[PDB]
This record gives sequence, C-alpha cells and structure tokens, in this order.
Amino acid sequence: FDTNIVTLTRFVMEQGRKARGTGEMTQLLNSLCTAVKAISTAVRKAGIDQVKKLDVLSNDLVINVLKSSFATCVLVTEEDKNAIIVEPEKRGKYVVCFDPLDGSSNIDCLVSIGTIFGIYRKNSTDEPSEKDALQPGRNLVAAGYALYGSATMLVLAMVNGVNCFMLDPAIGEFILVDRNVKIKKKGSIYSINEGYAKEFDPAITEYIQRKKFPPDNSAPYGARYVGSMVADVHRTLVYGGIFMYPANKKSPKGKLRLLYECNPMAYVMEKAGGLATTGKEAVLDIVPTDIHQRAPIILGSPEDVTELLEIYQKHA
Amino acid sequence: FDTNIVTLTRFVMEQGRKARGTGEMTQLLNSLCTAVKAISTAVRKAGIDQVKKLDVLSNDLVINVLKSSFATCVLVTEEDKNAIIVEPEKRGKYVVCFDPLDGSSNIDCLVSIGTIFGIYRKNSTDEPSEKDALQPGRNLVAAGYALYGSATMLVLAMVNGVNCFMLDPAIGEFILVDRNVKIKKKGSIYSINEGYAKEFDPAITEYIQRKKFPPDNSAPYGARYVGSMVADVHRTLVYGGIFMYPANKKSPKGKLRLLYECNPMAYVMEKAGGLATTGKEAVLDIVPTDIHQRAPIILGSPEDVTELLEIYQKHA
Amino acid sequence: FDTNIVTLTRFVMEQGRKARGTGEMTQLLNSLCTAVKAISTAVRKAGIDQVKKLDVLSNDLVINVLKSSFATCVLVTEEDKNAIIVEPEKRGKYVVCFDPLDGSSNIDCLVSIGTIFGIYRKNSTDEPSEKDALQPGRNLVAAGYALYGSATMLVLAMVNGVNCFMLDPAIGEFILVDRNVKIKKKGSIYSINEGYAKEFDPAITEYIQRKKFPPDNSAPYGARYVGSMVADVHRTLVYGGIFMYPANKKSPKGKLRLLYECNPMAYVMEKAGGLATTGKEAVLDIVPTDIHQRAPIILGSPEDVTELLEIYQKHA
Amino acid sequence: FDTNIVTLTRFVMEQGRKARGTGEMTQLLNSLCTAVKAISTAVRKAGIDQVKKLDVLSNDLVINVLKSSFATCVLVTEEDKNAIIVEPEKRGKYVVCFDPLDGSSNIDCLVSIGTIFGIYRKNSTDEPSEKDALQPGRNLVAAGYALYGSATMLVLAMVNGVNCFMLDPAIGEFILVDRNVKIKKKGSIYSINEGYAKEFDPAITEYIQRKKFPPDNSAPYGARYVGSMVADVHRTLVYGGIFMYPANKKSPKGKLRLLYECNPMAYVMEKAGGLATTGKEAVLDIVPTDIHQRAPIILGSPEDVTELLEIYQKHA
Ligand SMILES: Nc1ncnc2c1ncn2[C@@H]1O[C@H](COP(=O)(O)O)[C@@H](O)[C@H]1O
Ligand SMILES: Nc1ncnc2c1ncn2[C@@H]1O[C@H](COP(=O)(O)O)[C@@H](O)[C@H]1O
Ligand SMILES: Nc1ncnc2c1ncn2[C@@H]1O[C@H](COP(=O)(O)O)[C@@H](O)[C@H]1O
Ligand SMILES: Nc1ncnc2c1ncn2[C@@H]1O[C@H](COP(=O)(O)O)[C@@H](O)[C@H]1O
Ligand SMILES: O=P(O)(O)OC[C@H]1O[C@](O)(CO)[C@@H](O)[C@@H]1O
Ligand SMILES: O=P(O)(O)OC[C@H]1O[C@](O)(CO)[C@@H](O)[C@@H]1O
Ligand SMILES: O=P(O)(O)OC[C@H]1O[C@](O)(CO)[C@@H](O)[C@@H]1O
Ligand SMILES: O=P(O)(O)OC[C@H]1O[C@](O)(CO)[C@@H](O)[C@@H]1O
Ligand SMILES: [Mg+2]
Ligand SMILES: [Mg+2]
Ligand SMILES: [Mg+2]
Ligand SMILES: [Mg+2]
Repeated sequence: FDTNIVTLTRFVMEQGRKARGTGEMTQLLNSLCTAVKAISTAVRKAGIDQVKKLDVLSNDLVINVLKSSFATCVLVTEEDKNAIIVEPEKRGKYVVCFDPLDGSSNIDCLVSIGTIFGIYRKNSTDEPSEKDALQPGRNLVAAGYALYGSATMLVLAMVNGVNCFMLDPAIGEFILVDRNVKIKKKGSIYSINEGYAKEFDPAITEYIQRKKFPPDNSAPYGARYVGSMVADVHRTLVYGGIFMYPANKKSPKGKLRLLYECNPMAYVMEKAGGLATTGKEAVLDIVPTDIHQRAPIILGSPEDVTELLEIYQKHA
Repeated sequence: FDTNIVTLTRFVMEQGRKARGTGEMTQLLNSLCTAVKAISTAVRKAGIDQVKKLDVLSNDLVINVLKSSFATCVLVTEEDKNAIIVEPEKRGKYVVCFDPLDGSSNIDCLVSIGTIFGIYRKNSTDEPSEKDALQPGRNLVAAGYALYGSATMLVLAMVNGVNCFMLDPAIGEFILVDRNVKIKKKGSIYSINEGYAKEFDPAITEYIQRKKFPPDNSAPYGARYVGSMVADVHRTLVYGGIFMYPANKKSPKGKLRLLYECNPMAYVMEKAGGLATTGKEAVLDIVPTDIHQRAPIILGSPEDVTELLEIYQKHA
Repeated sequence: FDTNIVTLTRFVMEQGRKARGTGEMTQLLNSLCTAVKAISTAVRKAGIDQVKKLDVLSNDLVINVLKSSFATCVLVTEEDKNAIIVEPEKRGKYVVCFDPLDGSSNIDCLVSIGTIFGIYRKNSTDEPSEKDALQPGRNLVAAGYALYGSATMLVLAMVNGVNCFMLDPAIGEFILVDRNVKIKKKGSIYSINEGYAKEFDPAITEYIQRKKFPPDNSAPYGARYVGSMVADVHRTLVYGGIFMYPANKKSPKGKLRLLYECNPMAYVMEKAGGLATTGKEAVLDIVPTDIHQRAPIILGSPEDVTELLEIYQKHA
Repeated sequence: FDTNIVTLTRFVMEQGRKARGTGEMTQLLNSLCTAVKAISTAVRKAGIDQVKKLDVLSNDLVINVLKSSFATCVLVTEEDKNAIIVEPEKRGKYVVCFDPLDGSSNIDCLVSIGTIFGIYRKNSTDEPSEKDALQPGRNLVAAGYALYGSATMLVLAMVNGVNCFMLDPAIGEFILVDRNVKIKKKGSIYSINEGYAKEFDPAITEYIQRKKFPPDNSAPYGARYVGSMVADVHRTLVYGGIFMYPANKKSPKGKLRLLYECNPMAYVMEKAGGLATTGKEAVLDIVPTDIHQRAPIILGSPEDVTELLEIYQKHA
C-alpha cells in the first residue's frame, strides 16, 4: 500500500547521488517533470484558440519552469526564432533543446501529442549564445519525451539506459513502469506517410514494396502512421519496426528538426539499442549549423534499419 | 462565469423534454455518461496486464451501470459470446450494442482508444433475446462514441444531429464544444492499412494510386492510420477524408463487426452528412444474422466515398 | 463493478419521474450539482486574496449556472444587496435562496466551508420581485447544503427525507452514501461560541452549565465549535447534539440570516427528525420582512433542543 | 505561466544543497511528500470501514514509502504498539515519529484531519531500537504536518523557519505559499474543550474566565475548537491565540501524545516564535520514557501562553 516504490523524483535523486552530481542536473530534471505535469493537465481539459494558445502556454511553462531551475544557460524551442539566453542570476551550465508540444496541429482531432527535449552541458568558455546549442547529438547528456496519449508517459534516456515512467494523475507522481528498455531487433510495422509516394527516392520505394509484397513470401508488415512523431516513435520503441520521414519534396533536408525532434529521439533509439540514420549518416553525428535545421530520419529496430540501408547502398 | 453553459446532462434532459418521453432514454443516456467518465479515469492511469484487464474493467463498468439505469432489456458486448438479457426487475425497453474499449491492444503503445455504442428500441413483443439486437442500424435511436485521446470527447448522434462534448475532468462534466457537426464534402486524407496491399480488390487498388498519383496535377492526399477505429473515424469526421477497412482475404467479410463498431460509426457519419458503404450496399441497411457479424466499411466525406463507389461500379 | 449504484443524477431524475413533473426542478437540481462540483474544485486549490475572491467566484458560478437551468425567476444571495430577477427568456418558476460559500473567512485557516440553499416555488402571479423570496421556510420545496471538508458531501432534503451524497472527484459524480438520514434523539456535544458568555440570556446560561456540570452524575457533554455553520450543523446531524447561535447583544436578532443560512438548515433538521427553534418560535414558521433578515437558531437532536426550550419557558 | 516558482521538491533540494547534505534527508523529505499526496487523495474520495481502514491505509503508505527512502532506521506510529526497526538493506540514519492520520474519529463527520511527523537523526552507536526514538523534541531535525481541510497544506519547520506549502491537486505539486511564518504575539481566540470544565485545575479555570469576562474590560476572546488537533493548531499559527489540552481527568498525563502529536507541533510553535508548555516545563525538553507517552500541551502566541503561565505560578 504504497506509491510503487520507484517514483521519478526518487530515481533522479538516486542517479544524481551515484554520479556525484552538484544537484544541478537533478534540479533541471525535477523542473522538466513539473512542467510536463502542468502540460499534461492542460492537454487533457483541451478547452474548459486552443492549438495556438495551448502550444503557447506549453512554451511558456517549459521556459519559466526551466529558468527557475537555475540550471540552464541557453534554451532553444521550436516556437522561438532565436535561442533564449538566460539571465546571469538564473544561469546554470546546461543548454536544453525542446519541442514543448509536438503535433499541435492534431489537437483538434484529439491525436496523441508530446514534448521532446535534449540536454547538453555547456562546453565553451564564452558568454552563452546560440553557438552552445549547436553540438552533435552525440554530445547529449540526457534526452527523452513525454507522450500525452491514452495515459501520459515520460521516457528518459540517459547514458546508462532508457526508462519509462507512467504519470499517476491521481497523485501527480511519475512511477517507473519499465526499465532498461531495449527495442526488438526486427519488428513488423513500417511507418511512413505514403501520400508522398511520388516524391520518394528509389530506395524508400523499393523497401516499402518489399514490406507489402515480401519476396521470400513471408508475412507483410502492418502499417501504422499516427502523424504525430512522439506517438509513431514511441510505438516503435515498444512494439518494434521502423519509422521513416525521409527526404522527398521537403528537399533532402526533410521535415523534422534536428536539435529538438530528431536528436532526442535518435539518442533514445541508440540507447534502447536500435538505429537512427538519415540513410547516409547516423543522425547523432550531424554537426548542426542552424538551431532550426531539419534532417531526414529513419529509426527503429536494428534488422529493419540495416535492410533499408542495404537498399540505399544498392542505389549507388 | 461558469462551468460551461451546456453540459451533456443539461442537453440530454432538454432533448427528452422537447421530445416528450417518460425519461427512460434520458436515464440510459445519463448512465452512459457516468460509465464513460469512469473508463476515462481508468484509461488515464492505465498502470497505477493492461490490455485484457482494463477492457474487462470496462466491460464491467458498462454492463453494471446500464442495468442500473432500469432502461435496457438486451445488451450486446464485443467481450461476450452471447447477448445478455437483463433480469425483469431491471428491464427497460432498450437494446444497447457496445464496444467497451476499442483498440484495447494499443494500451501498451498508449494510442487513442474509445468506447462505441448503438441503442435500438425493443419493438418485438416476446421475451427479450439476441433476436432484438439483430436490427439494421437504420433502426438506431442513438449512437456515438467516446474517444480517450489527448483529451476525452463523447460524440453522440441522434435523429436530429451530431454533437461533440469535451470532458472537463476537473469537474467531471461533458461540455458542448461542437454543435451540429457536419463533415467536409471532400477531404484530403485517406486512411487504410496499406500492409494488406497484397490482398486488396482492384477498386481499392485504383483508388489508393489515384490518391497518391493524381492524374491531373493535384496535391496527393495525406495518409494517416492510427490503427484504432475511434481515432481514425473521429479525425475523419472532424477534418474530412475517408477511412476504409475493405474486404480482403484475411477476414474476407472485413474485420470490424457490424452491430457495435460499424453501425454506430455509419450512423454518426450519415447524420454528419457523409457516406458509409460496404462497397456494394450501405452499412446501415444490412440486416444482421449474428450479433458478432463482421462487415466491410468505407466511410467519410460524401465526394470521396462516391469517388470510390464509382470505381467499384467501374468493375463490371 | 461500478461507478456507484445510485448517483445524484440517477436519484434526482428518478424522484422527478415518481413525482410526475415537467422536468424543470430536475434541471434546477442538476444545475446545482454542476455548480457544487465547480466550487469544490476551486476551494480545493484555494491559491493555485483567497476569501473575497473565491466567494466572488462562487457567487458567479451559482448565479450563472442557475439562470442557465431556465428554472429560476428570483435568486437571493448573501453576497448581493438586492434579489436578482431573472430575464424572461431564462425565467422558470423557482426562487432560490443561497449562501455561495459559507465561512469564506476561514479559507486562510483552511477550515471546512460550505454552500447553503433553499428552493421555494413562485406562487405569486405578479412580475417576480423580492416579494416571492419572503416566504416562511415551512414553504420550502427543497433545501440542503454542500460541505467542502476533508471530503465533499451534498446533503439534500426534500418532502420525503434527507439523503447524503459523497463526491467522488475522480469521476465528478455524487454517490448516495446515506439514505433517509434521521438524527439521534439525544446527543452528547453542545456547540456554541462561549466567548459571548458575558452577553448570553439566562436560559442559555443554565443550559451550558447543566451540560458541563450535570446535576446527577452524568458524563458532561463534549464541546465542539468549528466556527463554520455547515461544519457544525453537519456534525450535529450526523452524530447528534445541539448547535446554538442564540440572541446576544452584539447581533441582538442573532447573526445568522433566515432565508439562506437558517431556513435550509432548519428544514434539513426537521426532515431528519430534530428540532429548530428561535428559542421562542420555530425558525421555519417565521415570515420574512427582509431578504437579509437575521434570526436566532438552536437546532439539533429533539430531546436536547426540548431540554433548552423548557429552560426558556422556566423563565416566566 | 508557470508552476509558481518554488515548489516543495525544488525547495527541499536547494536547502539540501545549501547544507551540504548527503541527499539522504532530501530523499526522506521527498518520500513524506509522496505519502501525503497519496493520503490527501484517499481522504478526499472518502469511500468511492473508512475510519478503520483509511487510518490503516495511511499507516501503510507512510511506512512503505518511508522504508523506500532508504533513509530511516526506526519508525514510531500512533498505530503500532512497538517501533518499526527497518531492514538493514533499507536502513538510513533517521528516526521518524508520526501520526499518519490525526482526527480519524472525525472522518464520518467530515472534519479536517492531518498527518504529524517529527524527524530525529539517530544518535547512538547501537543497533537501532526503540531507544533511539526517545530523544527530547529539542533534538528534532525537521518536524511538521499536513492538514487535509478545505485545501491540503504542508507546514514544514526546520531549524531556520516555518514554511507553508499548498497542494495544487491539479498537478500534484506543493507550492510555497507562505514563508518564514511567525505567530502573532497576542491573538484573540482560545481553544479548549470546555466539556471538561469540572475536571480543570484552578489556573486553567481562572484563565478561561479571564478571557470571557476580561477584568480590564476589554473585548472577550472568541472561542473555536474543531476537536481535530492539526486544525486547532494550524488555525492558531495563522490567526493567533492559544490552544489548550491540559491535564484534567486524563491524569496530569493528558490525552495528546509526546513523540508524534505534541513534539512536532511544539517545534513548529517555537520555530514560528510562539511557546509550547505543559504549564510546568517546555514540551520540547521533556525526556521521553515511552514512545506512546502522553503530555499536557498549551501552545500558541507568546503573550497568551505567558499570561497563563503567570496564573499557573499564582497557584503555587
Ligand atoms: N540524475 C542525474 N543528476 C545529476 N547529474 C547526473 C545525473 N545522471 C547523470 N549525471 C552526471 O552528473 C554530472 C552533472 O553534475 P551537476 O551538473 O553538478 O549536477 C554529469 O557528469 C552527468 O553525467
Ligand atoms: N434526450 C432524450 N431523452 C429521451 N428521449 C429522447 C431523447 N432524444 C430523443 N428521444 C426520443 O424520446 C423517446 C424515448 O422516450 P422514453 O423511452 O420514455 O424515455 C424516443 O422517441 C427517442 O426518439
Ligand atoms: N427530483 C425531483 N424532480 C422534479 N420535481 C420534483 C422532484 N422531487 C420532488 N419534486 C416535485 O416535483 C414538482 C416540480 O415539477 P416541475 O417544476 O415541472 O419540474 C414539485 O411538486 C416538487 O415537489
Ligand atoms: N533539506 C535538507 N536536506 C538534507 N539535509 C538537510 C536539509 N536541511 C537541513 N539539512 C542538514 O543536512 C544534514 C543531513 O545530511 P544527510 O543526512 O547526508 O542528507 C543535516 O546537518 C541537517 O541539518
Ligand atoms: O508531413 P505530414 O504528413 O503532414 O506529417 C507531419 C507530422 O509527422 C511528424 O513529422 C512525425 O510524426 C510530426 O512531427 C508532424 O506533425
Ligand atoms: O491493425 P489492423 O489489422 O489494420 O486493424 C486495425 C483495426 O483493428 C482495431 O484496432 C480493433 O478492431 C480497430 O480500431 C482498427 O480499425
Ligand atoms: O465566529 P463567530 O462570531 O462565533 O460566528 C460563527 C458563525 O459565523 C460564520 O462563520 C459565518 O456566518 C458561521 O459559519 C458560524 O456559525
Ligand atoms: O478529548 P476530546 O474532546 O474527545 O478531543 C480529542 C481530540 O482533540 C485533540 O486531542 C486535539 O485536537 C485531537 O487529537 C483529538 O481527536
Ligand atoms: Mg514538431
Ligand atoms: Mg474493436
Ligand atoms: Mg454565512
Ligand atoms: Mg492523534
């Protein structure tokens, strides 16, 4: 008769103790947890406009609560044109890259939406600026996401693993429900917006055909595409398979953004033992040039991402 | 200011007053609302097994709260083999066909799931049995669904229209947010599990390729397929387009069941002003033989459903 | 299993059905329930000024949700100088006298506060005015209160009895927990603000000393006085004893007001089977002259109220 | 658009950093916060028996969640006859003395009830036992209480002050609403169960008379006595005055218990700058002999406790 032993607050504080931290990253991670519970509650009474305004309130809660951690120096949002450089009084050493509410366009239809964040330690000697945001994702300290779906889950990936925490909204505590999550090696679902079929490169084309009409005449792959990144990525982690948003007429730049959509999700993928590629390079090694830079991303189970990379290599 | 101006309790009772009834259907409709609020509650914590534990809880909540309205004589659940005949002391004159929790499968992946219902009046003077449930959905008195997605919505369709109500979980009250919902004439999203492409009839095949490669220089349609009927159908109703679960050889009579999944959603679509076909006949005119009868279903905006029906007819 | 077996929505509508009414009082009684759930919500956060901000919010919620029932023609609030006459487009036939939030004072000290109401039918064919509210509480159609204490309870008394309903805030539903509540004949707790002992008439003085020093070797009565009428009266109803707010020179007509505090609680007490006197006449038989008229009140178990009334009569 | 800057988690972690703690007392204080939110939620749906069973669940949540902190070695509850000595694997260095749910007898009447806790650092070299609980309250590290009233508040008193945190139940976060709370020097309310008037010593008797018929002929003191300790003590802290539960026929032992009712509350009182006396000695200096030992307590504003101590001294 308990609150199932490992709550998020407890877990973060123990992992901060084991790593002999200053308590600055714990304060930061405690602040993202308060922010996500305030966004989950606002998402759930979705109006008692509400896309533009709920995305605005979400932006405002993540920025104000993160400044209050006294742990950040630069903040990058999908919503703000330029980076937020924190006030010298509130400055800590972390750079945080976030999407306060992914899939806002889907709010009206009531589709699962989510918050995506990546945390970097500030590296330079220089007075904080946009430049400190621009590290490859290989340099991420912690990264993860909250999914506001049928229930709200937080997936936190750090250096040592991926852990899933389910909000108990009755007490406002995230409980550890799944630990050291590893993705399947080969799954059975492919996920892409097939309305772009005529824009696709010939490797993506060949692959999709291979999943629908398997040459070895095994069972085809199911298709699922919620059209909300956190939800398609999350389903992939749990059930297995591949998620694709390649280059097509959105240039070989693609739609999703590197710093706050692709990199957090790629870090979660490599940590649960899967892959994240642009088709050419690993997403985590790309050196950013802009904070709102976009990148192709293909991620998911290992044996499904390698099979497509083989087709990519066959078209060279 | 207020809680809302029109609640599902104010609305339901106002309509029973305008309609001049003994208050029995009102009781049934208020019992449905208590049941939805309770399942929403259980769905939003989920785990503080998931799948075949929550849908068992949901079966239980609905059966129990409906017998207590003293308004039902026959209940048909997805979960139960046979039609439940209510004890005479609790019998009323209605037959309710329901899906306790659609897409329960998806609890682990946290995808939008929902509750589906249709209410038929008993009209057959004889001791109530399965018999009374085997009516064409053209005979529905009321139908609708509750969607547990990023927020909870109850959509209810009756004689006079389709109305959408958002749950405010802070006060446990459904508030009318959308009045006399009517679907767009032509949409721009098609929704089908393309992984069955190996098995699709040619009318479905010409349609999808015309959606991906328009003969003229149209923008192709976007594709979305959550894999949960209430979420896909709700997006359709709200934003336009078409949802198809055609006949294919793995489940050659379609997958979805007529009484509790197909008919409520066909009725909601027809009152919103869109179409719902088998491909050969309309879903609402089919007469059941079995309470668990499956049926094919193509539904959505009138112009796009028509455009596929012509292709069905083009194959003769 | 269920949400509950009998909800305040099931009960209210079942009674309107048994009673054979146009469903107008039902609408009013369902509007009261929405209003109580919303104030409970605001009372339980309190501060995320308190006092004259929350009671202003509560005044607002009640007036607004009652006009919207289209069931009220005159409203009397503690908060407003004059009786509010409802616009003809929203007028119905009832007069509601209410205290939006009793004991608002105590929000800072976090003591149990409550909402008090009495409903009178208009019976006076003339354009509605204050006039219609100035009826003896013997004329009440329904009365009761909501108590925001450790849990929320709504107690409603009508013709046929007093029933207690507990709010389940998880589903926003009031569940019948106590049916046909009847008060104990003799209690063992007296409740008065003894700091006015300098000003009390001698009948009150002989009573209290007989409670503290029984002439025989009885156990003396315990004393409790929360200082919030709904909490003191609720304890009385539920556990027995007497609550006294006698006449004294600072407020010589008593403090508590007849229409919205005294009469509802006198009516609840009389249907629970206890007594409610001024000391000289019963509170329910007094005819108002002013909507904000004050009145003395002694109420509780029949044997203890009697025992003080004899001492009043012993002084002649 | 925030979660009003200083949440309890943030405050505790900063104060743990400033004191260069190991993070063991932060883990303990984070665990009492989870426990209090799980008890507040259970208290608020008070049954959807429930006195004996809710006090039992409360006991079980505080013990299981405190063991899980890995910060305690001995636990003393009102509910357990003997002290709980923790398992060597879960052992930390703190002794915690608590009342999991004060005022449970009042649950049926819906009176404010609360949780009271005192934390001691274990002092001996010896294998932990009842003996480590038995320190004077002068040796308390931290002490405080949660009040489940109109809203839920946590009052935390530590070496440097008293801070009041209001639960925002919407997000499950305690927000700092009042800091470095100091009690008034003289208030205007006295609080005692006057049903014991004939059991009272002559100093308590003289005092009460002095408050009701003030010799200097100033204004009498109001009386308030909820009969729930956390609620009478809390009202005293905020509004001022005195709270008394002296010796009478419950011997010069009194009813309230030293380790978990009186000492936490006395520590809060001295820290907000008031007094807590048995009439003879300060409650914080008493050397306990038993864990379930009782003690007289008189606490509140300074100028009111000294005035009574003068009367105590006059009766010698
Ligand atoms: N939960 C955590 N809290 C704080 N630091 C952590 C955590 N997990 C890992 N770390 C390591 O802790 C150092 C950060 O310390 P500081 O920024 O003073 O809190 C880094 O070496 C991160 O790798
Ligand atoms: N909100 C409603 N309440 C009750 N009956 C309704 C409602 N809306 C439509 N009806 C019509 O009311 C009749 C049901 O009355 P009864 O079964 O006595 O409650 C039917 O003719 C339904 O078409
Ligand atoms: N639950 C209830 N709903 C409606 N009216 C009720 C209820 N309980 C008692 N009544 C009686 O119903 C009549 C009110 O009918 P009407 O004003 O058309 O709604 C009155 O005679 C009240 O005494
Ligand atoms: N919030 C707090 N967290 C931990 N220790 C605290 C706190 N506030 C004061 N202390 C001091 O911290 C020491 C406890 O350290 P430790 O038990 O390793 O956590 C003691 O000297 C307490 O006085
Ligand atoms: O380009 P489309 O088909 O409109 O899909 C966009 C959606 O897909 C994603 O890129 C990935 O789910 C979302 O971030 C976005 O809302
Ligand atoms: O995953 P599949 O085989 O495409 O089936 C999807 C269908 O099955 C369900 O998940 C359950 O019937 C529906 O919600 C959905 O339309
Ligand atoms: O504090 P006093 O003067 O005894 O007055 C108490 C009375 O006033 C109120 O707090 C407000 O009318 C009542 O709830 C209560 O019965
Ligand atoms: O002795 P009495 O009058 O029953 O009062 C007991 C109540 O008073 C207190 O001792 C102090 O409020 C409570 O702990 C307890 O429930
Ligand atoms: Mg995005
Ligand atoms: Mg189904
Ligand atoms: Mg009042
Ligand atoms: Mg106690």
